[PDB]
Amino acid sequence: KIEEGKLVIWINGDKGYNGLAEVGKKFEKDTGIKVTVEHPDKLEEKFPQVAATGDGPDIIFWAHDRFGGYAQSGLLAEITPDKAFQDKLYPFTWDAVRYNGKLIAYPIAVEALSLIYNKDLLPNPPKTWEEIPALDKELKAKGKSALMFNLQEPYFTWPLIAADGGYAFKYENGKYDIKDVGVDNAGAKAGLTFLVDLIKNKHMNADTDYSIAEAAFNKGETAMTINGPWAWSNIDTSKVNYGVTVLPTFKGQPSKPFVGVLSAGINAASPNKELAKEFLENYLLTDEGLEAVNKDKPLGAVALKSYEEELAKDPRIAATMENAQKGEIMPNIPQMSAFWYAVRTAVINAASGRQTVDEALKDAQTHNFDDKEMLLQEFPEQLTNYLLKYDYRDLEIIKAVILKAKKSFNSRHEDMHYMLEDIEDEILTSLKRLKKAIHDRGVKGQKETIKSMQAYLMQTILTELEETHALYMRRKNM
Ligand SMILES: OC[C@H]1O[C@H](O[C@H]2[C@H](O)[C@@H](O)[C@@H](O[C@H]3[C@H](O)[C@@H](O)[C@@H](O)O[C@@H]3CO)O[C@@H]2CO)[C@H](O)[C@@H](O)[C@@H]1O
Repeated sequence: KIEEGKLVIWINGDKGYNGLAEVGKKFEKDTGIKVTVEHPDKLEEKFPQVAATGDGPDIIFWAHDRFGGYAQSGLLAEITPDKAFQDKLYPFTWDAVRYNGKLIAYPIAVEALSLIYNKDLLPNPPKTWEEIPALDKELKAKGKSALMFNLQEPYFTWPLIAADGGYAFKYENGKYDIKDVGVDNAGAKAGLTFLVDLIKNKHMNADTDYSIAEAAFNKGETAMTINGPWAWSNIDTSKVNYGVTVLPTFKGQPSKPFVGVLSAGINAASPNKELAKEFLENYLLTDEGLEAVNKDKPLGAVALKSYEEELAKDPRIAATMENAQKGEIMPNIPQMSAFWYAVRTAVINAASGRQTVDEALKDAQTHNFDDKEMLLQEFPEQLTNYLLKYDYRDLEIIKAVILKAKKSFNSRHEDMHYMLEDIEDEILTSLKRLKKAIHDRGVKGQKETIKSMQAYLMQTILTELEETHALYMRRKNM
C-alpha cells in the first residue's frame, strides 16, 4: 500500500535489495519514517500501469532506458538537486537520466556486462568469440562446457550483435533517430548468426536462462559466462575461483555491450516527494549507504565520485569500466522499451527454429515504433505536451475524434476555417472535462476508458467550440 509518511521502494531482484533495506533502517532510525523495499516481478512493466491509478511505489529503481517513457507519461517527478550535490556524481551519469533537459531520476551506478571465466578450468580466457567452439570440443571431452549465458534476455546477446556494427538507433545531431534502426544490418546479422551457429553445433543450448547459466558456472560445469556485477556475490559464496575480463572480440572488433545506469525515480504521484529527495540524497548516495547496498550485491562502478575512487581499484570494477568504454550507453528514448521487446523475440526466434536469422531480424527492423512526437506533429505544441500522458492506443482514439470534431465544426460554419491552433484551448478544457467525467463515473462504480468515452469527448469538444463561436459572434456585434 502507498500512504503518506511511509516510503515504498521498488527494485529489481538481482540487485542488492537487502542492502537497500538496510539503509531503510538507517533512515527510519533517524527520521522515524518506515522504509519498505520490495522486488516484484515485471516491476518496470507494472510501474506504468499502476502509476495511472496512482498506487505505484514512491521510488522506482531501474536502468535509465526505462525512464524515458515514464518521463513522457509524466510518471516521474522533476529532480531538483543543488549544484553542490550534482557535482558529487559523475557528469556522465547525470546525462543518462536527463529527459527534455529535465533531470527525472538520480543515477546510482553504471553497470556493464563482462566476461567471467573459471581460472582453474581456463588458464587464459579467450580473446575472440571465434575461439570458443574449439574450446568446447576440448571442454566437452572433460565433461564440461565452454560458455553458458542466458539467451532469454537480449541484454546479453547484444554485445555480440552490436560488435561487427549492429546498432539500436542512429544518433546524429544530438537526437536519436527513430526512423533509423540498425537491427537488420549486415553487421548485426553476422553477430546473431554466429550465436545461432553455436546453437546449431550444440555449443550452447537455446533454452538456457539466467538461472541455468548462473547455476552451471558456480558448480564448475561450465568455464565461462557473461554477466554483470550483481553476479559476483553469489559466485564469491561458491568455491569457484573466477576472473573478470574484457569481452571477447568479434571479427577483430570489440564486443560493444549496452551500458545501463541504475537510476532512482521519484513518483509524480507521491505525497512524500520531500522524503524521497532526502532519502536518496543524504542516505542512499553517500559512501556509507552505497557501501551498504554494495555489500549485498555489487553495484559495479558507482556514480558517486567519492566512493568510486575506492571501487575502481578492484580489477573487477575497472574490468567492468573497460567494457563500458568499449560499448555504448543505452538511449533513454520512450521507444527503447519497444526496441528491447522487438529484439528479444528475434533472438529467441533465431535460437529456436522458429524462423531464420534473416527473417527474425527483418521483423525486429520492420516494426513500426510508436511516436507521440510524430502523432502530435501537426497539433499545437502546448496541446501536445498535455497529450503525451495518454498511451499510444488511446491517442489514436483522441486524434481521430478531435479531427472529426474539427471537420464537423468547419462543416457547420462556412465563414471560418479554424486552424487546429485556434481550437487548441477548447480541446484542453475538453480533455480535462473528460478526465473528470471518467472520475465522477469512476465513483458510482462504473469503470470507463477513453475508448468507451469517445462519444463524450466528441460532444464536449463541439459544445465548447459552439460556445467560443457564440463568444466571437457577440464580439463582432457593435
Ligand atoms: O521483459 C521485460 C523488459 O524487456 C526490456 O528490458 C531491458 C532493460 O530495459 C534494460 O535495462 C536491460 O536490463 C538489464 C539491466 O540493465 C541489468 O541491470 C540487469 O538487471 O539485467 C537486465 C536484463 O536482464 O535489458 C533488458 C532487455 O534485455 C525492456 O526495457 C522492458 O520494456 C521490459 O520490461
